Amino acid sequence: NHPMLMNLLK
Amino acid sequence: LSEEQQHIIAILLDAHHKTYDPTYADFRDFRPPVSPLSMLPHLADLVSYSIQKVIGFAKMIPGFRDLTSDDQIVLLKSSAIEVIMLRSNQSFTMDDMSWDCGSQDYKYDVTDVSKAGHTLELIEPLIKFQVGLKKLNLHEEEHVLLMAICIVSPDRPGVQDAKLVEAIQDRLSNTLQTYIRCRHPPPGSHQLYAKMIQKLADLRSLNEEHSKQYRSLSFQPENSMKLTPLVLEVFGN
Ligand SMILES: C[C@H](CCC(=O)O)[C@H]1CC[C@H]2[C@@H]3CC[C@@H]4C[C@H](CC(C)(C)O)CC[C@]4(C)[C@H]3CC[C@]12C
Repeated sequence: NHPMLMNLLK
Repeated sequence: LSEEQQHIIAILLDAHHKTYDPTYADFRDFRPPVSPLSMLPHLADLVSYSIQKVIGFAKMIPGFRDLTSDDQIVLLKSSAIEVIMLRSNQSFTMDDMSWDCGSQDYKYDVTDVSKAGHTLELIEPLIKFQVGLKKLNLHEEEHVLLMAICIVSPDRPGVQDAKLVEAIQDRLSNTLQTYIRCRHPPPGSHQLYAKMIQKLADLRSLNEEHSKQYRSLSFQPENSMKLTPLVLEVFGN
């Protein structure tokens, strides 16, 4: 449930 | 030091150089520094920015990108505050016990960091931890390996493939131990690996004390109001 972390990862 | 070990170290050095700026230029783009909560907005901005840089460093750790996105998320969530405290050692000066990102405007001492709704129960050990790390006089090669070993840790909560995380970590650990033997001058190398892992233990403890105070701080909406969306996603709502 971590959309901003997910975005900074990709 | 195999060819593989030399590659790991060179990749981690350049990753760090790409992701850490001790001139702290972008700190102009934060809410400006200024009650015992006057520094919370600025220092929430600094931590939020620094999390992005930790993720940058993390993605360049060899084998990291071979993890699932689930594992990557949980490793970063639990390690972020630790890696931020750890990498700050390069800007820390024992001259006056401050983090001195060049300018007085972006010079943080015990008075500054004490004004963001964290108590000295967190601040005093954080300053003593910096003094301890300065006293080990680490090579930057050892610095960046410790940051990677901090992040890729199979004992972190929520890890799915602990065996794969452990595998990455052993390769990093072996590289660090081999570096200390082949490259760190004795008797400075004596139990240096062990003193480094203790420093990781001091980061876990600082981490859990940061958690407790954040859990408190954040339960007060006037304070949560001054945080960032990224800080709320990473540390919790
Ligand atoms: C200035 C320095 C970095 C310099 C560099 O990168 O070179 C950094 C590194 C560690 C930082 C502390 C970590 C623990 C605290 C987290 C809360 C974050 C919050 C969301 C409010 O919980 C803000 C206040 C505290 C005390 C931070 C103050 C700034 C410090 C000392």
